[PDB]
Amino acid sequence: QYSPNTQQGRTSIVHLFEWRWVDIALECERYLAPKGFGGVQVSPPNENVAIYNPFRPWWERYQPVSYKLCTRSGNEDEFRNMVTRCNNVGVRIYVDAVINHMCGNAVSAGTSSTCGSYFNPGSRDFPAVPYSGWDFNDGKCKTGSGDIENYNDATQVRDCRLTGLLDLALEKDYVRSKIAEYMNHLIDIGVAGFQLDASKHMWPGDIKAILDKLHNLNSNWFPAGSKPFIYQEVIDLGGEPIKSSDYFGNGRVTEFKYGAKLGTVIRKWNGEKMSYLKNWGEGWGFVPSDRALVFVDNHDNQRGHGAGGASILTFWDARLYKMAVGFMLAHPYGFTRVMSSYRWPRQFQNGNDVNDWVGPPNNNGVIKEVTINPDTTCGNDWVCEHRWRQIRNMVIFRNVVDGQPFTNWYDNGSNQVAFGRGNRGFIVFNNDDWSFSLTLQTGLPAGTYCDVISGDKINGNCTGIKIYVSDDGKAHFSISNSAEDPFIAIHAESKL
Ligand SMILES: *[C@@H]1O[C@H](CO)[C@@H](O)[C@H](O)[C@H]1NC(C)=O
Ligand SMILES: [Ca+2]
Repeated sequence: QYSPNTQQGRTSIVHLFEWRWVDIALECERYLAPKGFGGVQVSPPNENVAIYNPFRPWWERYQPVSYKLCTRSGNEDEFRNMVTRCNNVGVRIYVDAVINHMCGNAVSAGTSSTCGSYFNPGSRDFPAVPYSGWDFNDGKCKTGSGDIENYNDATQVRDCRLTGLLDLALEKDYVRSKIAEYMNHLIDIGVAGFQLDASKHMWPGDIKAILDKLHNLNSNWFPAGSKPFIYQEVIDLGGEPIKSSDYFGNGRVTEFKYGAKLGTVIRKWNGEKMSYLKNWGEGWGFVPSDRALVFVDNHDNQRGHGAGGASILTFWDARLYKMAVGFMLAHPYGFTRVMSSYRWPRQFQNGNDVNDWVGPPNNNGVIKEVTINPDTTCGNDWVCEHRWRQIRNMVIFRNVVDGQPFTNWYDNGSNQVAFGRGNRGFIVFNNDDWSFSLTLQTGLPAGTYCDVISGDKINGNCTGIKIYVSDDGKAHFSISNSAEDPFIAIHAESKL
């Protein structure tokens, strides 16, 4: 459960938030594979509730109605097609598994679902699964409202409804089998792993029982005995009775402290500085690197919908975001997940965005296709951060330095730091309000290297900044606090 099952050489996965299966299949062949991406995290592929008030919000996909591969992203055929095409090109697929609950208890009964399946939240009836009142822990929850009221009580956090969402009785073998049946269907189709959504709201023991019912990966693409990659979405910022270490026996865990702290440091909040990132990782109280799934932002907290708060950096903070993602991709800690979003009409009223529910670009509810512009960027409101030169090139940077140790650290006691990865890579950052100009030891072989942030290595030449490393590995770096991108990165594969 701890290995991503990515092809040797690929070290990152990208979350193609709300993308259609057909668009992802194309992206796998035309960009992800050639650019060295390891895999893709997809939005929940199972039938969810269709909400028209607000109009088709992004969170409607977190309210399951059944386990039918029928959503706004596509049907089972298109989904199968996407997994096959991506797998055939070396790009894995990871599914966001929503197994802690079903839809809201206050949702209207009827056929307002993405595939027409009938459901009755009030009577706890989900015939398409099927599930009934006996499969929920309404009689197990001990709070007066039936919802989670206090997170200081690990019990109610697991047996009660998360903001009204009907809570599945995961201790029952029947429920465990129905969920495994859904996950095994996906595994036999070709998916390499899963993201267990709302894992904090499930008992580590119940998760284990389910995982024990899962098949090995499809022997047509993976070696015999391959187990699905598992990363549990646990929001643990400390101070709670529930700890993400309690889930180590099931697989990896999402480290939400990673993005939150990285945001405050890059933003220079609370007097924090980049020079403090010297012992970044476990030294900061994070989970062990071999159990961590890291990211700068996620679909939740990028819209103030998740842990991290106002410190979280997103595509809206383009300049600082690129630097944050760059540091993450260059640093050896954990397995990295890159975010890919869409734009929405942010509208802050009282310091709050009242349009944080807006779903993906669409035409009367039908998700718009991902169009590629002549400059490789995207249109139709898709941000496509994974296509940004600075991010795409750093994804490759991580692949090239995979396995290399962290060394040659340098910092000016403020916000000007630099470090390398063995003898395969070097990166420099300038987040101070003044220019940076100094000769640093890169530990790199002599030669001329192309800066992969400002440019590219094309046809035995660089389109951006060029760095000259001497015989003793020293090189001069010059970064003005006015540069579009305040950081420079070079590696073995960007050498001329
Ligand atoms: C690099 O570009 C210049 C023209 O700008 C040209 O003289 C040179 O041959 C190019 N080098 C290679 C290896 O193509
Ligand atoms: Ca629960």
